[PDB]
Amino acid sequence: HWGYGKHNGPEHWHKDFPIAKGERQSPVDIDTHTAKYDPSLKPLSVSYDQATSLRILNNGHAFNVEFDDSQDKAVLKGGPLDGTYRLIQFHFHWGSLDGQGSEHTVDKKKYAAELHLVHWNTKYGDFGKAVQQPDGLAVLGIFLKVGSAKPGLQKVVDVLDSIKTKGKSADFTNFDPRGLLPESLDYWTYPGSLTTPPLLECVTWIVLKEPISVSSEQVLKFRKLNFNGEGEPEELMVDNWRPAQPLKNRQIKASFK
Ligand SMILES: [Zn+2]
Repeated sequence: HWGYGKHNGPEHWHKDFPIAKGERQSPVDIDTHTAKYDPSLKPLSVSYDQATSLRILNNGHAFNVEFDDSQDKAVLKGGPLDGTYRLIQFHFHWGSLDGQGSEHTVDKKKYAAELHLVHWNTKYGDFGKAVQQPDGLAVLGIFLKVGSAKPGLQKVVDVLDSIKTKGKSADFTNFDPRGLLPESLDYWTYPGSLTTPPLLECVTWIVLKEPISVSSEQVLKFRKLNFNGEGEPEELMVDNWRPAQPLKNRQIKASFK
């Protein structure tokens, strides 16, 4: 099955998921000089004060912090979006080295990691229905660079020892995702896809201009996770990123000049 290795990595995904070669695949390189400022874009509305985190799970490809999405508790609105998108989970993609790890790139520059806060359009009733719709998901993408520690990330880092291997989960209540946000909510936006199989073309991507900084110790702890299950041969969970895909007939819009 699919993964990030030599024999099952992103270049192989199209054999099981032909949409991998589709018209609105993600991630992409954000060429900052050719992105178009759109003054009709609204400021993002990130309403996370009532967020209810539940658990953290190693799914064999990343780790997901999952939220109660049965009510409008943590929602994303505004920006390019119509309607209300509920936060369901966040996860990261990261590298084996500080110079790689992000999925989106900025003028071909790769960041050490990329955070994806995944939201679904409440008009579709549940996440499973939303992924079947062209406007079903909104993913807020935030780049991570290595520098000073991010205090709001530390509670995530400290639980990773409990979910080292695929299939492990741990309780993870009362986590506040506002501690993962940069100061500015300036963003680029474009229509795209899930970056992992099934690669469905259901995502309005909103990628923040301002990265967050995390410490070397914080990212090193990401790199100690395992793709494998307990008792299977150990393979470090690193480089779980898909490279940039062709932009094709899309224009990236910017909320800022
Ligand atoms: Zn992702």
